[PDB]
Amino acid sequence: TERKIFNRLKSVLAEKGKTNLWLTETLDKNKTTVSKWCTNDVQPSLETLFDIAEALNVDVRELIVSTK
Amino acid sequence: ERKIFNRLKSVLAEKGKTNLWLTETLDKNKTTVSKWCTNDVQPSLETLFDIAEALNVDVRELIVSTK
Repeated sequence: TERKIFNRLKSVLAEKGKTNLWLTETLDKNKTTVSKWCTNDVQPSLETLFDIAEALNVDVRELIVSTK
Repeated sequence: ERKIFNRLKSVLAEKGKTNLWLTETLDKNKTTVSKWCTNDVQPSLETLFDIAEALNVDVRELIVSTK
């Protein structure tokens, strides 16, 4: 696969009015870890995605790009 | 205390495919695929995308919905 884009965290954070700093603090994470999620450089684990979804109050499915 | 994160077993059943089919299609080990199906170990998000492509399903369907 040539796919580079797997998550849409950056978009969901924008929809919800939350910053990378907010997510970083809320989840007790390191700043670079969160940054690389948002740029699709490093993907969160599926368990982490559920934690993100809970923090943001969105269906976890919305954090992933559709392949329909 | 969530234990169930994926719907792989359910989607395989929907699509009429077996674990063995997935192991051969993706070149993975049986026990690895089994552990995904039983929600004992989760695949990476990238591997989830590979599984979705193999199954011709929206990757989102592989994950338990939280709303």
